[PDB]
Amino acid sequence: RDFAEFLEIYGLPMRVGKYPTGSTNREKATLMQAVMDIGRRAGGIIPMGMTLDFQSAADGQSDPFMAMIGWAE
Amino acid sequence: RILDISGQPFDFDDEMQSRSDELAMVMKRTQEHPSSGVTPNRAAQMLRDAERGDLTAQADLAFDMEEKDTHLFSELSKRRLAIQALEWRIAPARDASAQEKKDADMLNEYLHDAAWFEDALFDAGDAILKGYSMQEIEWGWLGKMRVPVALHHRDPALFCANPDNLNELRLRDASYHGLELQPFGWFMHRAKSRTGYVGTNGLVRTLIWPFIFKNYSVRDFAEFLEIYGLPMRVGKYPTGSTNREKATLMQAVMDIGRRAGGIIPMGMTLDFQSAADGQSDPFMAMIGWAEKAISKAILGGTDEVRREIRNADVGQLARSINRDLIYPLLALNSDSTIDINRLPGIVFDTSEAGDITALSDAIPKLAAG
Amino acid sequence: RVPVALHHRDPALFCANPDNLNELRLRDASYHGLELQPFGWFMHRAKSRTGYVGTNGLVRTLIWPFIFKNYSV
Amino acid sequence: KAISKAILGGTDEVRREIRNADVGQLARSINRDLIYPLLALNSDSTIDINRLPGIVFDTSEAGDITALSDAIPKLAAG
Amino acid sequence: FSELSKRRLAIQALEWRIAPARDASAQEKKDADMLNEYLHDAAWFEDALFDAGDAILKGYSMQEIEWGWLGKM
Repeated sequence: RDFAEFLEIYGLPMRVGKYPTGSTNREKATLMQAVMDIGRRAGGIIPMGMTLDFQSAADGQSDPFMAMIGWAE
Repeated sequence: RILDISGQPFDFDDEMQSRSDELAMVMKRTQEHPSSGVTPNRAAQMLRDAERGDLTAQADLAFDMEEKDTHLFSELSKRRLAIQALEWRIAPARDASAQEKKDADMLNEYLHDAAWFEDALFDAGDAILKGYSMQEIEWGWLGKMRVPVALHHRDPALFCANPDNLNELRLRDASYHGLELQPFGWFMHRAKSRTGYVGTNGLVRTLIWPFIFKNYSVRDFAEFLEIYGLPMRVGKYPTGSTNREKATLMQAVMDIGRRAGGIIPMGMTLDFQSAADGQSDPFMAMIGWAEKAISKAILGGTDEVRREIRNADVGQLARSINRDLIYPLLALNSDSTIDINRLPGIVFDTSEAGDITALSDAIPKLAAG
Repeated sequence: RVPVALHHRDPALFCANPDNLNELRLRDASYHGLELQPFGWFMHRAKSRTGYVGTNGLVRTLIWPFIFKNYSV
Repeated sequence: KAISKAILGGTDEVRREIRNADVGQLARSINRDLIYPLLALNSDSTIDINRLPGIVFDTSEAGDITALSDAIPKLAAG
Repeated sequence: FSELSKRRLAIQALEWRIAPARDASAQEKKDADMLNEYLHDAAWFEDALFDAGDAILKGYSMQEIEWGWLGKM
């Protein structure tokens, strides 16, 4: 079950967006929608004040889970 | 009045129980698909409900699994073709009389001459995955003999177990107690893979989890493959850019492919960031583990065990046939009471094929004595 | 009386009777299709899986691997 | 490999079983659809329902003539 | 479950026969063979044996008995 949970959140880094403190409430909504619209071969234009980065939320291999499963079996 | 196998007299009606006008409403059903968005809590709730006597959601889930999963369908088809390939013959009881032998051979000839027998056996094989298999009986006349014209398969979702007494199926009629099965009008075959009450002896209980894991892993793998090996293209523009200038940059970013060129001003920047990374090893490892688990569950190995499985389920099917189809034919055809302990049965050709090369050793034994 | 020849027909021109499944009918833009003319058709069905007609074919299990393979390639 | 497993059963005995099953189904379909109408139209009298001919396919494994030489001792013994 | 099913199918595949005690009399042999014939003629024996195999995983197996009459027996 832990292996399945790890596989669920694997190989898809989280997309974050940084906005200046002077941004309007509506401007945050547009950025949030734009972050949610990333897939396949995606483009996009970002202002100089804003930044976009990808951070992986899970890393590792399947060797230990499979080793334990095989030992138990 | 026709005497039941248990010895309780009853009245025989040729019309089907499902042909009643009041029962016609429940016969038409919409086959829901509970395999869309499966959740472990949802599966546990479905199994718990099926334990108490629901038997509907579990049946629909099993139907969805037998078509959505390729490996499970392949293994079930292999098992059903293995059981179907055997040969059968009707034999009477030991120390049978001449009349008993005549009845046995006439029934045997009729059943080889009956076309619906093969379809009935194939449909009765559905109790390997589902906990039960229910088929109608359409009685008719053939030379003043009461024989079934044809047998019609029925949806397993239309039956519920009696809460007062489990292990007994009943026809659902939107009531606390379902309608009792009409005697001499049904062919009920159940495969007891695991001991316990009906609705828990099927292969769904153990095969629900590997199916979920394998399907979720493969769908996540496909989604990851969709957004793989193509980094996102971004463009940075100065805060003083015109509205039209942003549109041109956005169009230029969208026009990148093959061996692309382009000129960019000093104030603008262009970069590539990968939106997905990793390998396919863990997804394939999980998929392989689930597939071999399913194969072990269905076939027993990933052979002798296959032979034992065939012998067991063939014996169960033979017992079901003897209890459901053999007795009513003799009871309806014969005017006198049918002896309970002296009726013919069905025996399948469950014998290993000999090797003619190694049986040449019998000649010295025959010479010796 | 012998058949001169047999002509294959498009499977898309037939519909199952809603009142009674497992029975095919010729589509005629009506709630109930025309019943098959006796001694005029040759209907062969392969029951790979038990159930009603139109669900016993190999399409039901082969639809998904085809989609995955084609999209991947 | 999933498609191959679905269609053929393996990626042989299983192929033989598949052939036997679908050949039997096709034979039943032929007997129900084509054999009966020919006799019904050609013959003036009513056609017996339980006494009509059928079609049987040659579903028999080919024997090995080398290993059947063992029948001679059995024939001699009786 | 697979291992338990394999073990239960292995134990179930054996063949059984009722035999009397050593140096048995004619009446003892007759009783033994009549019981043997009855138990092969009894349908519930196979189900009883299969249910008694549940004591491999569980510590015990309990089954009811419904007594009846068959030819004043």
